[PDB]
Amino acid sequence: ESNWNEIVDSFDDMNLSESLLRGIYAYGFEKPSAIQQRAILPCIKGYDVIAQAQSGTGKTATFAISILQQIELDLKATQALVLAPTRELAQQIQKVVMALGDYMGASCHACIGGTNVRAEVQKLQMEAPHIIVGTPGRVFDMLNRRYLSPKYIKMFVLDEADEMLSRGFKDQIYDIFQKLNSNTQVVLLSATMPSDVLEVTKKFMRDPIRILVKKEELTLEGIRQFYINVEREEWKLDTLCDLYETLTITQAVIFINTRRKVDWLTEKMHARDFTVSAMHGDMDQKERDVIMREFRSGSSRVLITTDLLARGIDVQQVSLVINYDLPTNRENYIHRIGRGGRFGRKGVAINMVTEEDKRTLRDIETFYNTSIEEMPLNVADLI
Amino acid sequence: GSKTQDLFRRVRSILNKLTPQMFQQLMKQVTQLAIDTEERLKGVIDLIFEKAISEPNFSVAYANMCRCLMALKVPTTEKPTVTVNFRKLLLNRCQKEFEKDKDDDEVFEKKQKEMDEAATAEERGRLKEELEEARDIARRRSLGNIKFIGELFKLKMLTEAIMHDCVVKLLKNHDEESLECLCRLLTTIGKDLDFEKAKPRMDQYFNQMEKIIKEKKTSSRIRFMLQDVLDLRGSNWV
RNA sequence: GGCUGAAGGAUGCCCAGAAGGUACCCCAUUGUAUGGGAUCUGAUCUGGGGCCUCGGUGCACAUGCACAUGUGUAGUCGAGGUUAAAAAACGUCUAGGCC
Ligand SMILES: [Mg+2]
Ligand SMILES: [Mg+2]
Ligand SMILES: [Mg+2]
Repeated sequence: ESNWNEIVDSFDDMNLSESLLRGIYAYGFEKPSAIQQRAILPCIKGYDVIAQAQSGTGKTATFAISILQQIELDLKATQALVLAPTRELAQQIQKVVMALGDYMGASCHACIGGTNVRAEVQKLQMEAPHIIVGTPGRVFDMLNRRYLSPKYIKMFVLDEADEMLSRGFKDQIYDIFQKLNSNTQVVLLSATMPSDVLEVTKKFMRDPIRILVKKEELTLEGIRQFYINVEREEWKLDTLCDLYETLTITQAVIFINTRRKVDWLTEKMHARDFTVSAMHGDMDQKERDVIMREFRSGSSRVLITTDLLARGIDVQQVSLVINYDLPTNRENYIHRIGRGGRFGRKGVAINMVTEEDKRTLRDIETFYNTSIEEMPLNVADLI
Repeated sequence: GSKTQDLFRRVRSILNKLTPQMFQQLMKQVTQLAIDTEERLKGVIDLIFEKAISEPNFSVAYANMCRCLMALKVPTTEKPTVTVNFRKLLLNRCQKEFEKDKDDDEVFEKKQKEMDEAATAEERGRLKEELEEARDIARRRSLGNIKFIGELFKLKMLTEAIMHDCVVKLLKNHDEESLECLCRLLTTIGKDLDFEKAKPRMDQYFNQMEKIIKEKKTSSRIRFMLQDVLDLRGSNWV
């Protein structure tokens, strides 16, 4: 829930600056998430806020809006600190702030380890960015040598404190707070609500305002799931061809549990006029990101994946998921569909189920408590 | 009878497979389709138009696909001594989709009474969700139709005059949906429309919405898209 | 009862005219809206358009003797004229024509 009882409809009423609105709309934000709905106004006014929500789902975006609103544009200095559990997520959050501040004229930086110290000294001397992200240990190692200004900083921010507690830098943040001022705004957010973070609340942040965002993954009834009674493995590809011949497919996600079938079906489809992008279990993470973004853009209309890889990264702008082979991990089924974010407003699931896997269909239907209707012959109008 | 349905199946398969990169390899398949009856032609055009306005991202490819069938004559079933070119039929669908706005609010009005008739809170909320969902389905259509028309323009199946009387028609209806469509159309046709033969007329279009930009009477998001369009114009449409 | 195809229609192009549009301009009300005008158009209809004259090449013929000249022209390339218009020899239907 939220002890603060102002739940807002959209960004329009949030009384943002026009240039910040231009940045956020150029990014693409239309309707706030729960933390965006509620936890934005408290940090605009200047209150000190504790928050708990899912990471990467716009949770950082809320305080991005708030901080960039509070930042004074005229003064070229560092007015706020941000402390991330790692360095690469700090780079991502700096980039996403740039996505919401390209029209601001402000500046953000990402102080990260494994870098030349005097290079950072000169970069801070030439121009102090209005905000800085980083990790508590190297952030303190950077600040203590007076390479920044711990004076003008008026909003201290912790993100993923549970992860910082895992690193065991409680004394490190203790000293970082001891260095900064007294009456500055403080916001801390965490993935969960453990006892250590709650202890951190009463030590540094005064009069907490609590944001308790409820993570959810069950939207079973929103999305429809049909099955096709194809019994021969060789006829599975013909079944897929029929599906593409009788459906209005925008983009499709092909799930395959194993590895050999992935390349087998990839080559079979590439013989036909399809354009596909395929991911394997022996792949790296970088080229996986390349393939994921390539499919996201739309230059390819088929994404062949394996369940764990789709769990690692997902895109919900797809209107059709073919469960080509039902997963041995029954629970992973909900991950395979991906219903965790109401993605199935109009989304459909297709299970090309071999004969002996009708039993598998049965226990997923019962245990998950769903209803897998049979593929109608006249579904072209229903979808 | 089965021939028409089989042709529809193959056409929909081609449309689903159609992508900008793999374009050429499928085009042979398109030219090898036996479209020789007004019903088959009308159905194929219906499929193409529905796909192209319901999925703007790939519309480019579909637009170019239409160019491959700009000359496909067929005899009308009523009077078999007459012929209908594919272009005449595809454009009529586009124009009919373009001017539904005059009637569009009407159907919403025909449902607006139901908003009053849904007495209880549950019924009222469900009716409101359905009417806004319908409003989304329509706004998504109009935008797709506008982008498709703009894409057909770049392939010269249209001419500058139709764009110049479509932009002005969108702009005269100062409602939000029309201004969004205007932003989309100019964004997709600016480079191929910003010529010296149209320099005076164009010089008013943007100026007009500049007043809109300065009025701030509409929703912010509309102003924001109009600012994007104007800035893209300032940078020679790139 | 099956094969094929007329620049005879239809389609495309060009020209004329009409419905419709017309940001800007002008005129009226006068309210920034409607109506009219002026261009600019015309996703749509109604008509019209398959001209001449000269060369090159090729072809056939007829003469003289493989070669040359004359004649006609291949949906020929050009070069010019003429009418407001000089067209996709046409992802089409027929009248036929044949078995
Ligand atoms: Mg008129
Ligand atoms: Mg005519
Ligand atoms: Mg005639």
